Amino acid sequence: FRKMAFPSGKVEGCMVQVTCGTTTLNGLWLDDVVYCPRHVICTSEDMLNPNYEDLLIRKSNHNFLVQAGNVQLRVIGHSMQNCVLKLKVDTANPKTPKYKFVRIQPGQTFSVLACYNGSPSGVYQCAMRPNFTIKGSFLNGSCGSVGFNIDYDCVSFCYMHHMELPTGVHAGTDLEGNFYGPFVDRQTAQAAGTDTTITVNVLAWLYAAVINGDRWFLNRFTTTLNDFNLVAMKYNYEPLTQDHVDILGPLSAQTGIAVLDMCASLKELLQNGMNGRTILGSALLEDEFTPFDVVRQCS
Amino acid sequence: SGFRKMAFPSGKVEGCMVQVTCGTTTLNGLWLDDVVYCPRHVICTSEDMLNPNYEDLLIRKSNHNFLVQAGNVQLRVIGHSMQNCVLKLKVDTANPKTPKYKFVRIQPGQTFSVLACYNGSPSGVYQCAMRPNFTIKGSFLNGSCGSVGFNIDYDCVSFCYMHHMELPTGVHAGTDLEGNFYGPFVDRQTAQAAGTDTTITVNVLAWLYAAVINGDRWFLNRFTTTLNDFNLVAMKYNYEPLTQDHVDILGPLSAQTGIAVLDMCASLKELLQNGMNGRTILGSALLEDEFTPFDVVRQC
Repeated sequence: FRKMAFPSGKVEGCMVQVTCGTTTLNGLWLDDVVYCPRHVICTSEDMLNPNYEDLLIRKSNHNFLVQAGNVQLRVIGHSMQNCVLKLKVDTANPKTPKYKFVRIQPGQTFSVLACYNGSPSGVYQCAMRPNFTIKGSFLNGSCGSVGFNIDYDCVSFCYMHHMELPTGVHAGTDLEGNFYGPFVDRQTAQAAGTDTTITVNVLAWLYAAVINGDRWFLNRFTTTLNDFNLVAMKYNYEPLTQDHVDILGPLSAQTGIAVLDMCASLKELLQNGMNGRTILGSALLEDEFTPFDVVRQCS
Repeated sequence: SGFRKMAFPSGKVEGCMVQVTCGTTTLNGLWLDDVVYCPRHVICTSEDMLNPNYEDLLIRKSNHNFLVQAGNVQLRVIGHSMQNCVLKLKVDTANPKTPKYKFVRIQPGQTFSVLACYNGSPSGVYQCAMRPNFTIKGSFLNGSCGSVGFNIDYDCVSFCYMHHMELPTGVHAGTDLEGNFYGPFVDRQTAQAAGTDTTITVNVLAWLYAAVINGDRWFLNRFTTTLNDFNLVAMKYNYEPLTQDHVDILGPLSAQTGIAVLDMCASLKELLQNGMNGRTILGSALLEDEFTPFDVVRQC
C-alpha cells in the first residue's frame, strides 16, 4: 500500500512562467487566460502593506513577461479575482484539457505538481489538513504551483500555492482566489492553527488494512458516537459525525465490520498504543487516505 | 521542516503506454519508436505458468495473434522477437510521442518513479526504491504487469524497471528493459522466496546529513566509531553493511557539514539503541532510507 499520485500529463502542458519586474513565479495557462498569485506585482518592500488596487492600476500590459517553454506569450489585458491574477494572452493554449474549478474541504486529498520557474519538477499526493494547510516540499520559486484531481477526462483544479508559513506548512487559495483558512497574502507574522488528525481517513485506512488481511487489531467491543468522540478529543482527533458513518458504509459492507465496531478498535489503539506491532507495515496510523481513495486503490 | 517523497512528472511516459492483448491475456506495453516492449509471459495461459516453454510457445504465434492498442487507435504488428524475458513487437507506425530515452540497469538502494497502468491506461505514479533483496514495495493489482519505472534528468528519460511478477509475501519482481531479471527470480508460477529485506544504511546517513543542514541536531553525539565496529552492530538491526565506497560518496555531505562520516555513524548507532523518544527528524517519526545521497546533495 502506497500513497499514489494522479498522473500529471494533462497539467504539465498548462504551466508557464510569469515575470513582473524582479519577481518570477508559476502560472496556469488555460484557454487564453493565465492564472497566478496576485502578489507577483509586488516588490519586497511593498509586501509589508500592499494596496493591490493601486499597484495594479499603475502596472501596464508590457510589465508582465509570460513564457511557455521557448515561446513568448503576449498579454493583452489584466484582471483581478480576489487573490488570483488573470492575464489575457493573445494565443489560446492548444493543450488545454477538460477542466473545472472546484473548492474542496479539509480532509480531502489531491495531487500537487510542484514547478520551479515554469518547469515541472515533481508530483506528490497530499491532503488538506484541518487547519487549512498542506505539508509539502516547495522551495523558492514554486509559488503558483497547482493542486488537482482527475476524474477520467476531467481535471479538477482545487488549489494554488501562495505563501510559505514558517512552521513548514504552506498556504494557498482555490482557482477563484478564495483563500483556504485565515491567511492574507501579506509578508507578516502568520500562524497556522493546531493540526489535528483526520479520524475518518484513519478509519478508511484501517478498513484497507482488513482488506489486505491484517486484522489483529479487531476486537469484540463496539462503542457509540458520543463515547468515542470524548476519547477522540483527548488525543486531538477530529470529531466523528453521522455523515462519516454513511460515507464509510460501503467499506463496512465489504469487510463486514461496522463503523462503530471498528471505532472501538481505533479507541484501543490510541489508549494502549500499538503494543509493538504494525499495521500495513507502519508504526503510525495514516490519515491521508480518504475513503474514496481506498475504494479506488483496490475495489 | 518537511522532506516529502516526490515523484517525477509522468507526462513524457504517459504517451508511451499501450495495451497488448494475446489470446485472453492482456497487460501493459511500452511504445518507443516503432517497437513495443512487454513481458514475455503475455503468450502464456494460466496453465502454462507452472513450466512455460517460451521457445515452444512463441514459435506457434503469428503476427496477427498480437493486438496492440494506443487509445482507440490499433497498431499493426509486423514482427516479433524475444530478448531474455521481454518481448519486442515491431509495429508499422513509429510513436510520434517518443521522448529522449535511455535504458539503464540499476543497483539496490537507488530510487525511481513508477507509473502504474491498467490495460494501457495510466492510473497513478509513486516514488520508490530498489530494495537490497531486489524487490519493490507498492500496490500493483492484476493487469498492471508491464508498468515501467523511470527517472527523468533534464529532458532525458531513463527506463530502468518493468513489472513482471507478484511474490507471495506482497513484494513485486521485474526485469530491466533488456529483459534481464533483477535478483534471483524467474517468470514462473513456482515457490519463489525473497531474501530478508534490510535497511539501506547509506540512504539513512545521507538523510541524516540533510537533517543537520536544516537545523535538526538533537541526535548528534560526541562519539566516533570505526567501520568494522559500526558494521558489527549494524547487522543486529538488519541494516545493510557500510563499505569504503559509501564513505566517499557521503564525502561532499560530510564536507559541507562539520561531521565526519564515521562520526555520523556513531550517532546512528545511538539512535538504533535508544529510539526517537517521540521526537521527529525532518518531520518524520521514523528513519527514512529511500532518499539517495545523489538526491540529498542535489537538493542540498
